Amino acid sequence: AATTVNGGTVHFKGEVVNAACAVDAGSVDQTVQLGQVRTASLAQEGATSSAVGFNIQLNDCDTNVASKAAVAFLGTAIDAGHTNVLALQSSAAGSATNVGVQILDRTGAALTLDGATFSSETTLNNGTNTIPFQARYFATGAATPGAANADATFKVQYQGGGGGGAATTVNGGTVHFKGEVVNA
Repeated sequence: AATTVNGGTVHFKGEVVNAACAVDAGSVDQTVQLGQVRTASLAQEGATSSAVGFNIQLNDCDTNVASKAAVAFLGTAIDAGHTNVLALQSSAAGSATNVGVQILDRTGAALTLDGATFSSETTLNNGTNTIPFQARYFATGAATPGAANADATFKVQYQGGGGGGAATTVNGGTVHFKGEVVNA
């Protein structure tokens, strides 16, 4: 049993209420727990954690509106030279330093934190779909232990409604990257 929706066709139309799929509660506001990471793996620019695959569960997809979906991500950039990488959160004086989060499409290519840098077009289907992603902590130098939390949002660029492109970039949900770094 679908077991979804409050009771009515979406009786709230403030904004761009066009999302082909309604995004599961278990995916809109997801806490991606990357766990503790060793500072060993975070010691030069380009060093990375073990990484983790997270996905976006899109319920009651319609293919008339959009036979496809992309996502984009947005957060505080760790630095100017790293507009691809999140700045953690909380204690900017007690979390880890020289490390941030990244988000990669399913191919493994690092997405940019502009909220409009779309990613790997998952051809959808009627019913239920999931776009997988990867995430991992990226060091920009000699990283340190402490805490490693961040909170992006993600967006959903639907597309594939006719003509040849036809795209709609709605919001998508919160991505609470949680985890920490330990001094090995």
